[PDB]
Amino acid sequence: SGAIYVGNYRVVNRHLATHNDWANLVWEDSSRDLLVSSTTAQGCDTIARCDCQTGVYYCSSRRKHYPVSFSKPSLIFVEASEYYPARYQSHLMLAVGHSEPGDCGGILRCQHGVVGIVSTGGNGLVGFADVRDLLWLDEE
Ligand SMILES: COc1cc(Br)c(CC(=O)N2CCC[C@H](C(N)=O)C2)cc1OC
Ligand SMILES: [Zn+2]
Repeated sequence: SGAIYVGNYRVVNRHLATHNDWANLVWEDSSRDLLVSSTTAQGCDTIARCDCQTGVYYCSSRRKHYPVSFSKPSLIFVEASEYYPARYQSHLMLAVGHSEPGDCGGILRCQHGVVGIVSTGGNGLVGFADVRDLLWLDEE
């Protein structure tokens, strides 16, 4: 679990969105595994606006933040799951890293701010949903 809190927005994995998230929906995209809802209180996270390919992510199944090198946002095949069928997840970045169902939500960040959230994983893999192209998170 986990979310990004920027301005009056809450960014979560679409597959983990609550009823309150759907009832206060701003935007959602199943191909990216992202959903944004509105919040009453202002958040403290800042979004990175950069092309970093190195950063650090939080892994709840290890209670640890790990430094990682990650690929550029791309269209990557994701294995069937209890959440989406075999499909191309878009705007996804991969890294070698520990991951477990439970971990989606964790923030990946660089020196500039939040880069994205844990969305997929593998045997020694973890995938990240990029948010750096969502410029509207910084306003309104
Ligand atoms: C350790 O191997 C895995 C780690 C993880 Br985390 C996972 C879970 C995983 O990737 N997804 C499940 C939740 C929806 C997500 C999506 N964005 O489509 C895809 C599987 C794994 O293998 C089988
Ligand atoms: Zn950066």
